[PDB]
Amino acid sequence: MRGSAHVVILGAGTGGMPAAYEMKEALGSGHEVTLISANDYFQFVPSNPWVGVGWKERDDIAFPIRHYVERKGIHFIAQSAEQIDAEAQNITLADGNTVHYDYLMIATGPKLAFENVPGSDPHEGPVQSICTVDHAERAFAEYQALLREPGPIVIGAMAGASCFGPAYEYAMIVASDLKKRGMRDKIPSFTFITSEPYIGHLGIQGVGDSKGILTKGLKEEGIEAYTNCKVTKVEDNKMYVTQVDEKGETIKEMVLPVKFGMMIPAFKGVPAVAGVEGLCNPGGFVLVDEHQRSKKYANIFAAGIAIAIPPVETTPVPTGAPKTGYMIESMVSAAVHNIKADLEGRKGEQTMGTWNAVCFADMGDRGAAFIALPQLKPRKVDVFAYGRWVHLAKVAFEKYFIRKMKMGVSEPFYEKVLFKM
Amino acid sequence: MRGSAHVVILGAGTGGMPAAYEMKEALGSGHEVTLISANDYFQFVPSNPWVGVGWKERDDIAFPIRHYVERKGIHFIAQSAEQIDAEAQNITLADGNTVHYDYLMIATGPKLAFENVPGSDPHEGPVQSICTVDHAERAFAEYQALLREPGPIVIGAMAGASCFGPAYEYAMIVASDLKKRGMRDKIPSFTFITSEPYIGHLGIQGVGDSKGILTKGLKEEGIEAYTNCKVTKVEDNKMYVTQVDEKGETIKEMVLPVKFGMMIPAFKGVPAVAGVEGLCNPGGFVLVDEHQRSKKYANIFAAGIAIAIPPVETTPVPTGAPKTGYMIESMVSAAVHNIKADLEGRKGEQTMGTWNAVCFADMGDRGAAFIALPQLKPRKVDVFAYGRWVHLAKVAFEKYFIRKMKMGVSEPFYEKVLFKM
Ligand SMILES: Cc1cc2nc3c(=O)[nH]c(=O)nc-3n(C[C@H](O)[C@H](O)[C@H](O)COP(=O)(O)OP(=O)(O)OC[C@H]3O[C@@H](n4cnc5c(N)ncnc54)[C@H](O)[C@@H]3O)c2cc1C
Ligand SMILES: Cc1cc2nc3c(=O)[nH]c(=O)nc-3n(C[C@H](O)[C@H](O)[C@H](O)COP(=O)(O)OP(=O)(O)OC[C@H]3O[C@@H](n4cnc5c(N)ncnc54)[C@H](O)[C@@H]3O)c2cc1C
Ligand SMILES: CCCCCCCCCCC1=C(C)C(=O)C(OC)=C(OC)C1=O
Ligand SMILES: CCCCCCCCCCC1=C(C)C(=O)C(OC)=C(OC)C1=O
Ligand SMILES: [Au+]
Ligand SMILES: [Au+]
Ligand SMILES: [Au+]
Ligand SMILES: [Au+]
Ligand SMILES: [Au+]
Ligand SMILES: [Au+]
Ligand SMILES: [S]
Ligand SMILES: [S]
Ligand SMILES: [S]
Ligand SMILES: [S]
Ligand SMILES: [S]
Ligand SMILES: [S]
Repeated sequence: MRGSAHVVILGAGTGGMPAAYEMKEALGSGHEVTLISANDYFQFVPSNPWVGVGWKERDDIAFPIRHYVERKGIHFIAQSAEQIDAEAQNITLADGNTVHYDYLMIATGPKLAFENVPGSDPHEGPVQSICTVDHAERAFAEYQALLREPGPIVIGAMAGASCFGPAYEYAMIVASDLKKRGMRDKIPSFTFITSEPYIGHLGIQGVGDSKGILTKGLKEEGIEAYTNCKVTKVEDNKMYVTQVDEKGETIKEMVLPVKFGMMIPAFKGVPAVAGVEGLCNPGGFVLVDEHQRSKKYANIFAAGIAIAIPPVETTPVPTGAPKTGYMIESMVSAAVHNIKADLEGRKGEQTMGTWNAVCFADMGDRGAAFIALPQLKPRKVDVFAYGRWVHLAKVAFEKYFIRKMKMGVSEPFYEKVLFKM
Repeated sequence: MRGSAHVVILGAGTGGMPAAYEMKEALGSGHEVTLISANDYFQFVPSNPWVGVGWKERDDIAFPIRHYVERKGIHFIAQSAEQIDAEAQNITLADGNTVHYDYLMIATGPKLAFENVPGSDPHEGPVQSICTVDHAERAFAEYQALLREPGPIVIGAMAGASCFGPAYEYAMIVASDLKKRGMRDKIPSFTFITSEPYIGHLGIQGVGDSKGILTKGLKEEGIEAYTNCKVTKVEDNKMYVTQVDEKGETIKEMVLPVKFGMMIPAFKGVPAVAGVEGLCNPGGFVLVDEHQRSKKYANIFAAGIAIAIPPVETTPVPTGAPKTGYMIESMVSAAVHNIKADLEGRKGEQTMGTWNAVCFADMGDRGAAFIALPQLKPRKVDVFAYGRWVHLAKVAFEKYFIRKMKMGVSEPFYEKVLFKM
């Protein structure tokens, strides 16, 4: 509505939740802010690997959204968008209802593209996922089934994956949990399959000594590792893998039996968003400018995994660079600021800032973390760290993030990085 | 003078120079700001090791102070304080002149305590220093003399030292320069002597994997390393060393011939400051509070190496924790803010912030850096990094810092750490 613009935020995840609060905080009581998401609960996704091995419960890492955002004056609709007509600016929900918007802020994260690898969907074979708590709970249940009936383990990342950290994390804690159950010696073979050109490439051409450290780690745990691999199909509990060389030629094909498995899938854009004509690249990722504004529709903004970021390298086997938390927050802040500026007749000039990747993996008593920026080398910061303190930090950050998602944020997010003052 | 208070800044070094500008910027044209220092030039001290091996010239890393601060309205006096009467608030200069102050900001850095080890003064034996460009130039001249007449090399850090980084740096680049001259094989023995309880303790109980990395480094270069060592005397070109165990007992004594040497000395407070009654601890370091204000004299503030920081551990052989650049700047900012507040009838509440150490060592094509905070473990940040990018950063930072010392700072120093926005 004119003068009382209605802003809709699609997706209540790492970018979406904060976007809701920030938007409402910025616009005030004169504008309608509606948050629409497929689930009625928020989940802290960096914790999913731990759920997948049973180190955490769903209840530890998730909570119902409604109360917390409604107490802030945000309208919550727990329904997935099935369709977005950008011309009429209407969104059709799963239940057939439709919602109009004056501005749209898309934060739908990834579609897990299991279909790239026939048989790889967690519901159709032994290869599970820890990308969502629903999947991680299923991974754990299968993990227990491996405990009762031991057989070969296969963990890694598919062709086109962009989130490698968690595969390493999951492989280490599995190994770790297998020992603490005195069950490790009952595993016939524990294999790490990755699409990375080398161990610890991480989709970012490596950070610090991640190659050396992740390699050593997989050896400590007795995990055999293969790089430059694409899984072509999962079938009869066997993983068909092709391994290439620097020039894409095939150097071998393997068939790996799998009693228990977990492969990071490739990410695509969700269907409702990918389905909007001229909105997205062929991956279904929203093409936006420096200001987070759709290049096709001026009243559509995007943040998080949903946006497209051009590649800067090409690997023998296709891989993506990850989109991580601090950068997503920069995107969210910028989108909110610029939408606000639009509502006030200005060109918002705020941008995402410098590309960066930050990731924290907890392996139990200690953890690994990295910070890399910008995307291309030589970087301004290229750090890989390991220690008990990385563990303590992950723990503290999750405690913090979840609290903030309940109390609300205003909130130039990341006064966390102010533990100096 | 009443209403036109006169602020004097003693020492034009890493804290002192910025303090001068910041002070003047903060107080404005209504107050006299005078900067007093022993040298008429500013020097970027982190570059001294490179001068010491001849990779840099004095002219690359130093410049005359007067013009640059006078163009800002700051009075410059190139004379050392010989005496400070805190009662009368007068400072006596080397030439016998005296200067009155309403507020005193002490930034005199360290007295290099060669006297702790008889014979160790660079003017009385083969053991040189790279702490100042004057000394580093002398180190280099002796280095050349070693080239013409090869013999044993000894590099390290004395008992009571608090700046270890640069010893490692200097040892590596010496080794490095020896190879590039095809002269390394002409060295009979290259020994690293340190007061640290172990390699890469760095006076901070280690950071990340500094133990493993510095150890490996000294092996690559063929340098034999001894920890828990105190030098007792230098005499007849021989270094008399005592090595202790965890419990301070002696486990051996060595006599090492030295053709070329460089040991980081212990730091004490300069005489003029240490000489002020009740001002300092027995080391001659100014006892200040959280706000950088002397605990004895309310109109005396201090920043930089000049202040006392209580130890948090005790090593078999006495060692200190380093006081590094970013923390010194926090000290300076706080002192300036709180002096300003005093001039305006408020209690300044600003503090140094969290204790931290940050250090960058360039070894030529690549460098090592670390960040640790706070002082005690487990830390919130405990990182040790190595790579070409650390080199690129040191280079960029020096270029930047020196520029800022000429243009002036206002200047909530460290918008450098804003290469995100
Ligand atoms: C296992 C795991 C570990 C990770 N570890 C880290 C880490 O250590 N540090 C880091 O910085 N990053 C981490 N990431 C990367 C990144 O931070 C997360 O993936 C993050 O959650 C992405 O946030 P988002 O807002 O883009 O997407 P999401 O958090 O996935 O949120 C998208 C939301 O949109 C909803 N949605 C989707 N489709 C629709 C639809 N059609 N209609 C309505 N709602 C819809 C979903 O339900 C979801 O709530 C991790 C990623 C994963 C998977
Ligand atoms: C070789 C070397 C490498 C270092 N590397 C790093 C690094 O990588 N990163 C980092 O953060 N820190 C580094 N440091 C540590 C620290 O940052 C420096 O020592 C820094 O210069 C200390 O600043 P300051 O202001 O306390 O003392 P200084 O820079 O030493 O300045 C003190 C000033 O006071 C003057 N003065 C002394 N006595 C008198 C007197 N009686 N009257 C008048 N003037 C006087 C001196 O001439 C000098 O100008 C390094 C230290 C050294 C020695
Ligand atoms: C140079 C930039 C440093 C910023 C990061 C330091 C502290 C926060 C860690 C990053 C992080 C963010 C932002 C984050 O949003 C997130 O949740 C999705 C994490 O998972 C635990 C993160 O690790
Ligand atoms: C967590 C805090 C990080 C701050 C440091 C990042 C960039 C600057 C490096 C620190 C530094 C400072 C402050 C500094 O003042 C200085 O000169 C004495 C250095 O020597 C090169 C430094 O390396
Ligand atoms: Au995933
Ligand atoms: Au990721
Ligand atoms: Au990702
Ligand atoms: Au020194
Ligand atoms: Au130092
Ligand atoms: Au120091
Ligand atoms: S990652
Ligand atoms: S991603
Ligand atoms: S990640
Ligand atoms: S240091
Ligand atoms: S120091
Ligand atoms: S240092």
